[PDB]
Amino acid sequence: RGEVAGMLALPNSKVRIIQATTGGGFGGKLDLSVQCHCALLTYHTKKPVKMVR
Amino acid sequence: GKDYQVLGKNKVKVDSLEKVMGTAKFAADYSFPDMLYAGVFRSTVPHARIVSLDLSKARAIDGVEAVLDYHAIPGKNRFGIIIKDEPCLVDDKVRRYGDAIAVVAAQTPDLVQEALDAITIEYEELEGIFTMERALEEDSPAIHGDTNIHQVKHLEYGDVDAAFKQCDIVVEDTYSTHRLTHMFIEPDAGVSYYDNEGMLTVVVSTQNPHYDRGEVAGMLALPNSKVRIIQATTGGGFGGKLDLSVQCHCALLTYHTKKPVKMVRSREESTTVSSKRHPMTMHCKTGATKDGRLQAVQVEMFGDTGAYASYGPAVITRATVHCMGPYVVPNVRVDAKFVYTNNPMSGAFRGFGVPQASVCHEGQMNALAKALGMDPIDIRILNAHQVGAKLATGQVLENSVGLIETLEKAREKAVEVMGY
Amino acid sequence: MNKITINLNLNGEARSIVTEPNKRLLDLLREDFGLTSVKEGCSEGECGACTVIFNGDPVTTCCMLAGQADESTIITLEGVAEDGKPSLLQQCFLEAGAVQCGYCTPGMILTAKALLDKNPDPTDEEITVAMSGNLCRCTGYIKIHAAVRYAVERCANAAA
Amino acid sequence: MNKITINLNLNGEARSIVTEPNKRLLDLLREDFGLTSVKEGCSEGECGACTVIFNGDPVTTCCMLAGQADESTIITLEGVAEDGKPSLLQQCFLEAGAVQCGYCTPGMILTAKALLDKNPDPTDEEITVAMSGNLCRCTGYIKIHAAVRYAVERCAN
Amino acid sequence: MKKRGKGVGSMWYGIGNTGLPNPAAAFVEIHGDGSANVMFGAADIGQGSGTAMAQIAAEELGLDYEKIHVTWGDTMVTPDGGATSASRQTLITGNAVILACRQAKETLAKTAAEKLDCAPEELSFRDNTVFITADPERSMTYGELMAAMKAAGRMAVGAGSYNPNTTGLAPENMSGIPFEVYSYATTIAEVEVDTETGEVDVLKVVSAHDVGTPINRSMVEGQIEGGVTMGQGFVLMEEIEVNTKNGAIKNPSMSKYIIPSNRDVPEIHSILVESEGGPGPFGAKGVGEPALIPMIPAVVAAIEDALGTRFTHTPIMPKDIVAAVKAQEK
Amino acid sequence: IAAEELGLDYEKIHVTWGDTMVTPDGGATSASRQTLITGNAVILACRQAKETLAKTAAEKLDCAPEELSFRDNTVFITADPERSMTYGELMAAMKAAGRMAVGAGSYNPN
Amino acid sequence: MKDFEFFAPKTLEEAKGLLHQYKDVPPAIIAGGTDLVIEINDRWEKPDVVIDIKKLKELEYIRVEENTIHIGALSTFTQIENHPFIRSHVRALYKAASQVGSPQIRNLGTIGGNLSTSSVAGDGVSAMTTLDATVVLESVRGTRQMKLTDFFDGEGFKRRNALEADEIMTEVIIDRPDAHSASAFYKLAKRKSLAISVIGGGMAVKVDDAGVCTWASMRGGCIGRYPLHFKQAEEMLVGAPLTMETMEATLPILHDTVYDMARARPSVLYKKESVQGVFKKLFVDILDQLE
Ligand SMILES: Cc1cc2nc3c(=O)[nH]c(=O)nc-3n(C[C@H](O)[C@H](O)[C@H](O)COP(=O)(O)OP(=O)(O)OC[C@H]3O[C@@H](n4cnc5c(N)ncnc54)[C@H](O)[C@@H]3O)c2cc1C
Ligand SMILES: Nc1ccn([C@@H]2O[C@H](COP(=O)(O)OP(=O)(O)OC[C@H]3Oc4nc5nc(N)nc(O)c5nc4C(S)=C3S)[C@@H](O)[C@H]2O)c(=O)n1
Ligand SMILES: Nc1ccn([C@@H]2O[C@H](COP(=O)(O)OP(=O)(O)OC[C@H]3Oc4nc5nc(N)nc(O)c5nc4C(S)=C3S)[C@@H](O)[C@H]2O)c(=O)n1
Ligand SMILES: O=C(O)c1cccnc1
Ligand SMILES: O=C(O)c1cccnc1
Ligand code: FES
Ligand code: FES
Ligand code: FES
Ligand code: FES
Ligand SMILES: [Ca+2]
Ligand SMILES: [Mg+2]
Ligand SMILES: [Mg+2]
Ligand SMILES: [Se]
Repeated sequence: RGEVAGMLALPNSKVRIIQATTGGGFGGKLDLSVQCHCALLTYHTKKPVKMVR
Repeated sequence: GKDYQVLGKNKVKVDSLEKVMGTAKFAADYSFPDMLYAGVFRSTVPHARIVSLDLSKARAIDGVEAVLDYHAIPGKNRFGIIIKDEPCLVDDKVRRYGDAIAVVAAQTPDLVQEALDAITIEYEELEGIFTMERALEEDSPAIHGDTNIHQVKHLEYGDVDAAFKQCDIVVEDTYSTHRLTHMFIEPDAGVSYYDNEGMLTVVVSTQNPHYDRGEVAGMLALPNSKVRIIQATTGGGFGGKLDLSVQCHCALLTYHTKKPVKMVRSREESTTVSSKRHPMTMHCKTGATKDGRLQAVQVEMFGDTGAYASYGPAVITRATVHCMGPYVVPNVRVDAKFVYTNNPMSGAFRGFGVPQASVCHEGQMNALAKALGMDPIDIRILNAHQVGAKLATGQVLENSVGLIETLEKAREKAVEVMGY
Repeated sequence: MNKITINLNLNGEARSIVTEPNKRLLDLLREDFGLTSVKEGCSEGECGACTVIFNGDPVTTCCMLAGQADESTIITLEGVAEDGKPSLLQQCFLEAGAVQCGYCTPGMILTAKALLDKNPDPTDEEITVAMSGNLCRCTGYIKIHAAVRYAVERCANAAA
Repeated sequence: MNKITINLNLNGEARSIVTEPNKRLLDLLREDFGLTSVKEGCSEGECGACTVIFNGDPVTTCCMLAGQADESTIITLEGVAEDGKPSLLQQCFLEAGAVQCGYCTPGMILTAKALLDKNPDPTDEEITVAMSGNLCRCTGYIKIHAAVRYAVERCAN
Repeated sequence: MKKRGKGVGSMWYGIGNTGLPNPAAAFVEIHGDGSANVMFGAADIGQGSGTAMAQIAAEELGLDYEKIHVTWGDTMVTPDGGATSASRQTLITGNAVILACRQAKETLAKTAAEKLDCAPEELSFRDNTVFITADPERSMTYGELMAAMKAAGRMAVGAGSYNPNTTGLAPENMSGIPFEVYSYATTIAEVEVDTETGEVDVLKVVSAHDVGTPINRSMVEGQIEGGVTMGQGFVLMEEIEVNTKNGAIKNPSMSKYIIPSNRDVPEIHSILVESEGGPGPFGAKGVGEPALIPMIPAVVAAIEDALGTRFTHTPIMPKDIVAAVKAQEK
Repeated sequence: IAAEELGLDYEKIHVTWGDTMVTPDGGATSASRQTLITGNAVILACRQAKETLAKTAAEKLDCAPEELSFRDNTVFITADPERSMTYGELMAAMKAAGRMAVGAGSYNPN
Repeated sequence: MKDFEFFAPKTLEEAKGLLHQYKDVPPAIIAGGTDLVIEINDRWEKPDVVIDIKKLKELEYIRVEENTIHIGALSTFTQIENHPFIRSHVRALYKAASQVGSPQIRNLGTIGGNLSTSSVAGDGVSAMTTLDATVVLESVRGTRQMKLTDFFDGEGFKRRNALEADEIMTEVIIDRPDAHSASAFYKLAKRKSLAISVIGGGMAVKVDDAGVCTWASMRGGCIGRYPLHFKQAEEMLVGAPLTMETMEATLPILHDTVYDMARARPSVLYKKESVQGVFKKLFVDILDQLE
């Protein structure tokens, strides 16, 4: 949340992160992955942006 | 007056953006995959037992998933905001026109209506009670229990019998108010479903989601933590959306079909089935001395609570506690009797009985002012409540009392804008 | 019953749909086009909550059959926003306190806009009559009317 | 490229759809039929997460072209539930602790079901090899196997 | 002919459920960047409770209104807020939010304290914990305070609940303490009655309401304007009719149950009156229902004044006006 | 943990997590910390909630010593030198007293 | 809603052809839909064939001639109230049109629809009756004209009026107000917008130089199945000058005929009184116009 809000210059309370059911992480999902890239695009297109690696 | 950082400021509402942009979703604006539509088969008679009910032909229509009566409820079948006298689906007997008897879930609104049209029923009609006079006659059938008397209150303060004898003026009149409907612009609507994680849920137009939850959980025999109620952006209530509307019928149809069930009421059904303001008749005798000071108030009132209690309890007591008006009256007596009738259900409507009470206490104050040739505002400032005044329930006002300021400011403004 | 083809300009774009004729325009907009901003408060033309701008005029979509939108230009609340942002009129409803429950709002905004697109500087009396087809149970109309008046003044204000 | 007509029996019902053939069976199920229980963990047939019962046999749907599902009988995890309730197998997976992150679970259950539908009383070894096509990074496979063994035993009665 | 008259109506209204427990709860969390979340069950049905709680939390926490996010009416993640009725939410849920914010402020105050001082310190106000208590100097920004909060492994979270202090009422005489606070109002209305057609036009209304202190002036005014209009309809237009044969309501539709249109509403001059000592948030009390009540008796009185007769029954329809007028003649 | 601390059935407990809008920050799920750190946060949140349950229950002769645990019922420090009380009777007394059981809690390794 | 075939002819000829083809169904014409769509939605009407005529822009017109005014059936009330001549010289129609429903209803609703519905409380109905309008009905069989009064009295495929199943009203005609003639309309109703008339009062007159009343029309919209014809009252005016006292002299007459002819109406006791307050206002209106 902090990172995304930072990227978009929005107060934390205005950015919602929902941790969906997660299929394992083991530490590999602590760093940012698609959060900022998706948000950045939704910010500019104002539409939902799905990113599946 | 206290330099607040943000308090008092005309800040744009946290929910106005969605409303002006058209993205805000009211219950009827929700749609889900595989969602079914629902309707209710309601009574067309006011008071009667059901001799027979045929749901077979409705069930046979291709496209109709379920047609249920009270037998489909796994938990309890008695609900109510205050008194549990309302069924989800009628079991023992119909008590009003529009009583919910059976529900239907189908693939389209047209199929639902088709299902309702195919249901047939036979009633054994009892006497429909529509007057409080007949309701009070003990030989009249009891809509609930053994009497049609729903609530009774008595407020006794000081001594009005002695007081009236010391008065220079006494005005006595019978007042009465009518039956009204909330008429919020958004008709009742809701949708229930099990979410991705199996959570039973109900998105609904309501004023009290937590209450709604307890009822649904009680119907489905589930713990409160396992029933989710989400209050959707609500298009007004004014008290008419406190009682259960579609929550249970939807949840029940979802419990059985396991699919999402959407129920949007036509304006007509919404009005026909939702609560109404209690019509009341108040007999009042108000006494005072020549200087216009109030000495005693005596009220004997009656209220028609309709087929079910709803806020009947809340209305009779609130009206009883305020019927002398916002004035210091050293002697007050109040008798109030609310009765059950087969008239539409009376419940909560902005004011909880005080609008009806004010018609009475203000009518009295104005007749006093006119007869004593006083200015209506002055006779009120004279008897107005102030910090320290003793209330008819024994309570003494300790703070936050600005009745005299409303009186003065109001008159000052009216002199200026309307020529008072 | 044979289906029909309805050609119209919806919220700025040319749309085309082949559908059953036995439905109201309200149903077409809400169900087939997903514009839930168009509300159904009464089903009989009284509340005005289902109002849309139709060929420049505010009309109650619950009183119309879907096929009647053929060859028409329609604007629903969704089509008022400017690049995902509140138009001036919309910003004014936000600030004037014209919004309580918000159910009559889509209709109020559309009716106001329909007027301003024809007459940029209406008299207060003209604003009232223009919006007399929209019922509100929360505001008492006072601030809704203020919002429109404020929009008219700020619009003129933009004389830079 | 012309759209093709596909007829199949999906989760107990006869379905039929006309669509472009340039896609995998996995895509068809996830996108066209909304069956998102069928996961895509590698895209190369290794993890098994995209396993579905294809004609009594489990298969990797990420290795099949949509058109190949024509005239077939397919069962995905959604088709296992009995009138909305967890089957015996599903119940065993629940109580055995065979579920951690749950991403591999759909495939596991489908492989175990395909097996049990042919061999009600399998050997622990037959169970192992039977599910060797599904990879899990959470459980170590221990408790998943236990759930299958668990189901078989309760199957006796 | 046309006759005008003016009438006054004053009212009293206890806030919260009558001599019964009826609490509400709330949750609060202040984020590391000086913004925050608030969770409360209280349903916002258009009156503005969600916005009120935000402004209250802002004032109490000393953060910007725009920095507060609010979630309500979801039984899965918001604590019971009781019913949104009895014009009780601003008072009960409002206080519940304040209490929630106070607990959360405990750590904030302790960390802020850690800079010479302790409790006595007016924390909160324009995004900064001011040492103020005798010296507004030695300030500290919320940005700086959260930095310290983090370095200390402290989080600003809180939970609160409130119940009005009341007593049950004795059944014999109804004695006791039903409400911990009451709202007051006085409305004066001017009308014009047509003696021959019975038409009643409401020209002007002045409505003054004692609200303790307003959380949002514009929202309070809307309540009043909506209430006055609902009152006008109560007396002159709205009336449900019942078929005593089958018990059905005869006029359930919008075309047959008449409520005021925008061309019916009169000139409305609202007056917000403040009173001190109130037990509510910053001394605020309810106005939701109070906004409607006084209008009703005022309109009635105004018609009596215009015609010179009494009307003790509502609604007062054209036929009732003509009957009264004809009854004054021969 | 919540069930043990509160003395309620695990099956009656519902939880929501990892949703920034309505769940408080629980730190990152790493360093095998969650059971420890969020586990204590929960207990502390439960205890605050128990403050009104205990106060309400205690209003039946006693105070701090009570033990709000085991099979849905608030017993007594010792056992029954003064009978126990069921959660059902407790919640009815909580309601009658106008009290709610809500709590917030946070923890940080020392 | 109920299934049905939907046609939208592009010319009057095609519409007539359709009406004729499906005349035995019978067909259900739809213009603005402000009456029909609701009748269908509430299931009061169950058509099998709907003929939308909104594309017939040719039926939307207001032609002011030397002695008559011809209004196309598809003319909306909005187009009617906005017409400068109507608004200036035919006050009865102006007031009625401007007070039908709301702007949304006025933007959709047509005079042909109003007259074809022939509602007891129809405001277009009341005004056009007061102005003694004539309607033109056409079909593949030709065309005919009839006084609105006879159109209402007659019974075609429906009892409400003389329309036949294959007919379409194409135009309404009223006499153009001469130098000294006047008309007035007053809508007695519960609210100032979206109100159903309780009494739709209409009055129109003609005078001859000397100021003598030559023609009189006084109608009580909503006080009868069709606007109540105050014949006796009109005859009292014809033959003498128009003054408040001469017009008020008819008041007891309006009272008596409302109570006689509206004998079975539910609110007769109130309307026999209020109809007097209504017409007094009409008297004022008429008089100020002539002066
Ligand atoms: C909210 C609301 C408020 C209303 N307020 C008023 C009011 O205040 N005063 C009042 O007078 N009415 C009122 N109406 C009724 C309606 O607006 C009028 O009757 C209107 O003029 C009807 O025109 P329309 O084109 O909509 O007709 P439609 O509904 O299309 O049809 C009217 C009927 O006549 C037939 N018809 C239509 N056009 C023709 C034609 N040219 N030839 C032959 N037959 C035809 C149709 O088949 C149908 O049976 C109200 C309606 C609504 C929904
Ligand atoms: N000191 C105060 C008091 C009130 N307010 C404003 O007025 C509202 C009403 O507050 P309050 O009197 O505390 O009442 P509630 O929040 O409990 O609201 C319920 C109340 O609200 C009323 N007004 C309504 N307004 C709308 N738009 N919709 C309803 O359904 C309404 N229903 C009615 C009825 S009935 C009731 S019981 C607050 O949200 C606030 O925006 C304020 O700013 N400052
Ligand atoms: N006294 C204890 C300790 C642990 N547990 C169980 O074991 C789990 C681990 O708890 P804990 O050690 O507190 O660790 P976290 O909950 O903080 O989990 C994170 C940790 O979890 C690990 N195991 C994983 N397991 C799964 N399924 N998926 C990952 O991504 C995993 N990633 C790793 C890595 S790396 C880390 S840092 C708990 O949820 C619990 O079910 C328990 O019952 N009692
Ligand atoms: O809900 C109640 O019981 C209630 C609400 C308001 C006033 N008195 C009682
Ligand atoms: O199943 C649950 O209890 C659950 C699932 C997702 C997020 N929170 C809770
Ligand atoms: S739903 Fe169309 S006007 Fe009310
Ligand atoms: S703001 Fe609620 S109906 Fe208008
Ligand atoms: S995605 Fe098919 S096996 Fe991995
Ligand atoms: S449980 Fe996580 S991969 Fe199998
Ligand atoms: Ca991450
Ligand atoms: Mg409710
Ligand atoms: Mg009742
Ligand atoms: Se209410």
